Amino acid sequence: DRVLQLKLGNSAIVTQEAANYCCAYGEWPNYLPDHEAVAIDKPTQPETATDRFYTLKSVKWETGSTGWWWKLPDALNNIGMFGQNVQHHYLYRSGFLIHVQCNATKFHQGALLVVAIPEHQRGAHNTNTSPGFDDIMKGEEGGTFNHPYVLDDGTSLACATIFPHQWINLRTNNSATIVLPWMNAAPMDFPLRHNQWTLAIIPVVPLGTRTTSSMVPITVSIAPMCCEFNGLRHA
Amino acid sequence: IESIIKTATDTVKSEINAELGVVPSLNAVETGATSNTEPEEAIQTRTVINQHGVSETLVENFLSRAALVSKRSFEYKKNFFKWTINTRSFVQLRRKLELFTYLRFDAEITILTTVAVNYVGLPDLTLQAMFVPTGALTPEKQDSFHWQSGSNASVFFKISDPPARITIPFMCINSAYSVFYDGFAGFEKNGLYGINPADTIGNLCVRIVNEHQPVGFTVTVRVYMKPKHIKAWAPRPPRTLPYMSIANANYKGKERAPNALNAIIGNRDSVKT
Amino acid sequence: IESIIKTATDTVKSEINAELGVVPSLNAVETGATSNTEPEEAIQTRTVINQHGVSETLVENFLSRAALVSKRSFEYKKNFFKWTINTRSFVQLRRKLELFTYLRFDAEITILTTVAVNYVGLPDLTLQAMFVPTGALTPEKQDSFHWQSGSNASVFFKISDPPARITIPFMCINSAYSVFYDGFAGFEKNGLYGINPADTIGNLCVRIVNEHQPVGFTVTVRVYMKPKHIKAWAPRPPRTLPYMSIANANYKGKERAPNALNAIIGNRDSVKT
Amino acid sequence: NQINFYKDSYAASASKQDFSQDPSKFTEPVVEGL
Amino acid sequence: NQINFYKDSYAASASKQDFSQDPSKFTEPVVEGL
Amino acid sequence: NQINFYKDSYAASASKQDFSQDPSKFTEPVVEGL
Amino acid sequence: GVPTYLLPGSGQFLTTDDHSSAPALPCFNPTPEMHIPGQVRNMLEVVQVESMMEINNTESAVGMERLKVDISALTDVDQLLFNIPLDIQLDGPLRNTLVGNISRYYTHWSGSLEMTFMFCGSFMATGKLILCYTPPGGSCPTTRETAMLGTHIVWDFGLQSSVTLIIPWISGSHYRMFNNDAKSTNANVGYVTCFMQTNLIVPSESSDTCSLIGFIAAKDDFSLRLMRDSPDIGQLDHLHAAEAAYQ
Amino acid sequence: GVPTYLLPGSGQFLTTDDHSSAPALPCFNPTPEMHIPGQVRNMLEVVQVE
Amino acid sequence: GVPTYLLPGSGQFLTTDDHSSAPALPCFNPTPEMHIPGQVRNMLEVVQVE
Repeated sequence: DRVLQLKLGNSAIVTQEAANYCCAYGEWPNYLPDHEAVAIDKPTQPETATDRFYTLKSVKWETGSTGWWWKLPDALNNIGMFGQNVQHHYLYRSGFLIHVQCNATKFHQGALLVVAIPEHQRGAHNTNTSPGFDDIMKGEEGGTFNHPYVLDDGTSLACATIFPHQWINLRTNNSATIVLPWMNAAPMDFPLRHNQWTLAIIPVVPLGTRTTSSMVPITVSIAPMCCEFNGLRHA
Repeated sequence: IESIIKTATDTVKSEINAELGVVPSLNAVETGATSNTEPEEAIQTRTVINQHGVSETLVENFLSRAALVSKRSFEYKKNFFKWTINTRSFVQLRRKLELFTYLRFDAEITILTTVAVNYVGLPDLTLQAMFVPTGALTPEKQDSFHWQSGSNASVFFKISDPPARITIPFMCINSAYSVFYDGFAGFEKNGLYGINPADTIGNLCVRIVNEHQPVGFTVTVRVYMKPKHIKAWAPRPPRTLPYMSIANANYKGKERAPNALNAIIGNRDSVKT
Repeated sequence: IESIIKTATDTVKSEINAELGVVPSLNAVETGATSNTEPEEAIQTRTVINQHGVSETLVENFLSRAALVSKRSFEYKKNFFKWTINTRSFVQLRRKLELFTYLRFDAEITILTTVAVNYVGLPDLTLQAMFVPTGALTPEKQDSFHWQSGSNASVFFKISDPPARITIPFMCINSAYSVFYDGFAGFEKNGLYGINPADTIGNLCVRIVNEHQPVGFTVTVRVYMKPKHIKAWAPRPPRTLPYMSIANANYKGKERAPNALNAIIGNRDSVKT
Repeated sequence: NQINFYKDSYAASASKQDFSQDPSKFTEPVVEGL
Repeated sequence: NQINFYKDSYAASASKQDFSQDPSKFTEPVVEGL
Repeated sequence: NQINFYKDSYAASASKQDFSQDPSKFTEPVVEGL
Repeated sequence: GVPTYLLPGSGQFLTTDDHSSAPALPCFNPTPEMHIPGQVRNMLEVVQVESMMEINNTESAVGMERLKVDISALTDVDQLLFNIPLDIQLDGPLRNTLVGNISRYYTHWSGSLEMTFMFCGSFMATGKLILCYTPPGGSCPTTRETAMLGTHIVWDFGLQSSVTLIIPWISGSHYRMFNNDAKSTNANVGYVTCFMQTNLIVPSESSDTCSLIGFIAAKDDFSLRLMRDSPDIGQLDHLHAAEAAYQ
Repeated sequence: GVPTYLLPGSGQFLTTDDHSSAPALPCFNPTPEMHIPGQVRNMLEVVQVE
Repeated sequence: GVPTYLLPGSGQFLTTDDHSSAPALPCFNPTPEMHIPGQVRNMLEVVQVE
């Protein structure tokens, strides 16, 4: 039950110690049915070179660290053949797969809450001005939580288990794997302005040891599955 | 799986257990799952038939109440009332809608009005509420020509009568209302964060029909809304810190321990109190 | 045993009796029982068919009337009305509930209001009654933010209209209301005698919506209650001495022979009068 | 002819059709019959 | 006994007859059963 | 459920049940088919 | 002519009414429904999900360090670690959970609860605990000699790192109230408290201070009644851009 | 439109009325009934006791 | 006597109402219909013309 192997396209990920992978709200990603389609062009379904694991840049976890986040349609807009279909087409529809990797020795401790939030409308602290195109829309790198205790929008962290999530407890496992379906009010969506999901990992129990002082990075892989595009343009 | 639940569940009699290899009370919350320890397997129980109904905690019972959405008083001696429609104006209706992400309902709007002439009594008056959609031209004067429109939906009512009630269907162009929106509104590089153009309804203009007489007035208008036929998706955690504005979700926090920024729950003396 | 009685019983013809060994008229009340001497066995009777119906002395006919529970007048120039709910305020409804120990009914509440401006006439006014349960926050001002609540049950009515009527179900956490309670309320050593926390309903707050104008008012509110669907257990003797307070059952007694402490029935000259 | 269009059952009228009666619990409470 | 004489279907009353329920999407979201 | 107790037939409500449609009198008015 | 007299209670605006209303937009056609994942039809599907709680709500604990409790090695035989006041209505650790925020809109509650503890120490660390619950008759227990007599569980730190303590529904009545008095007979629930069974033992290389995270949810017989207004939101502060809709 | 004229005696509050009333608490569920001993259903069971 | 309470929203003049109305001219007989060419029954027959 601990050992697991995923394969999508020409990619594969192998792990030995990992708790089960969860499906968000009991669902599995699929294509668009005929009785729900709206646009009348034939969609472009490439089915390879857009269904792979794309790894992001690793971040270093320290004692004073306080959390990280990402925006899932936006983090992949300049990576590979996913980032080229997005710029030429006008609509898309897809579902993702997240895989978070962080390991240590037998003598370390710590815990991470790996949660996935739909429509995470952020908020700025102690002002009236809304945030702009800056401080959101950071491609392939993620902002750091200023006040992670209230998820930087006022809602409490203590009820953030209502979203699909797993835990990375360094005593037990070193991996977390979440499958996300298409979730939006509309059947397709413009990818350069709206972001559906928001991956966010938050260190609840900070790490600590008395062996040595060594780097411990955290790595995130994302795999868009069952993606399809429509409405061809120039750039 | 899916099943019809009318009342709460019941408990069956328990015996003593000394089984090896089986542990009900241990689990692992690192999987993201929730515990499934029945009380039959933790203590010794009796058999209890349970008649407690669960029909009051439904979503259509939790939401469908008449809540205030607008209140504004205008003097009659800009001579009328105009309100771009939002549900973020009053903080007690708002926090109950912030629990969900998507919603699909049919409202039911009641306009309640009272007057206070500033002979302290009053004769009969007549009102007019007109629902201007987006795009259409809104009036800017009491006797503008935009009030003669036969196409906009209007309603006339009096002060002496019971208040006006209509109903309004599901108006969005998508299949649900987006309470939250993590995107922009325009195709340009600099737009407005947090709003979608798929949820903009329009204006609601209210005037008083009678010509100004010898005496000035003071008219106070209240608008209530009750949802109907509610479907709801994706529950969310509730808002804890107080609100700060309407166009966004900023947060400030109170100064002292209840609902402060570094403390939601007020302090205690020690952990072993 | 159990039987359905629609009308009163009848009498059958009696003959002369000189039977030995049989005595109908003797009994023993030391057993705690009641006499069972039929009139057929004490005198000589005829046969009488009886049509007298007994349908008016039912418990649901004896109780279900509209009785006053509250009356309080507030001036408008603490600007509103607040009443922690009890049924011990007026002594004529109270004494009819003191006959039983347990009760289970559904009330039906009518709020009747009248006003007297202190131009002696008056324009139209609008009221608001809100039912605050226990635990919830009660307002302390006419225009407090606790009146915008969509969750508390409210009702708006006018002076010119027929009065407001609602109905309220059986609200207790037990299976009956305890009219009497021979216990305390808290787990501490010193609590309050004679009250249970299983019977506390909450507040009922009434304000007037219109803004204060040139002229002051005087509003008088009456609240009636009619029980419905009554079940009653354990009859008790009626109260004889007058009441003294609400939180308990003290007694003082009048000074002179009717309903005095040492005499309930007024005096007579001699026993052989 | 009673009438209600409300969805709740406690909103109805009263009823006066309950003529069952057991008087021999207050008058004859003893065990051994006389 | 519901009642409406309006031609539109969204003008009706509410309904409280929807007792279907699937709680094991929030509490047991995993794939491999325990 | 429509309702009228008036003796005249023009006193009734409107009706929205007329979905018949012949669009090819304005768009294809010609004689010889293409 | 149908003779109709009008009974009292006519023309009133009851906010919980249920009647048909006149359509403002005739012959409107709504957009067709689409399968959006994750539909909730009953608010008891949300209170069965676990959610953490602020055991360490003492002062000079800034931020998200209020969610965990620190345990360490010690020199005496038996020692207390913490205790939780089971008061949803008052300002306690349970106010900010999912079973806390949802059930303050209602005023009667009836069911069972469960508490789930996750140990976040290192792999080389061992130890045992005891987690007991006492019914509300007396005061809080001080030592382990008067606290073993309640409903307890004894937990060993093993491969899998969670335990579950069921708080059973012991009550005379059918429901309980969210009363403002803590020591009322229909509102006082009990006391949950934790002691050390054996010691917390670590090697020289692991960190001495380990942590615990406390979860809470409801079971499948939980029930709620008589909806009211929430005591949480109580400020009356006027907010920016309110008059912008009112030109 | 149903033609209804209203007869005298309308809008009066007779204290012995018997009509249905609007519910203030929708979808409420009362506590179930329990057998409490000694139920009286008629006030002629009390006047037959010495 | 039929007991009728009147609910809110009574006596209002909604411009999009649909109810029967009282005839002003009783026993009137309209002129019979004649086939006039070019009848439109739906406003989507007009927006399909170039």
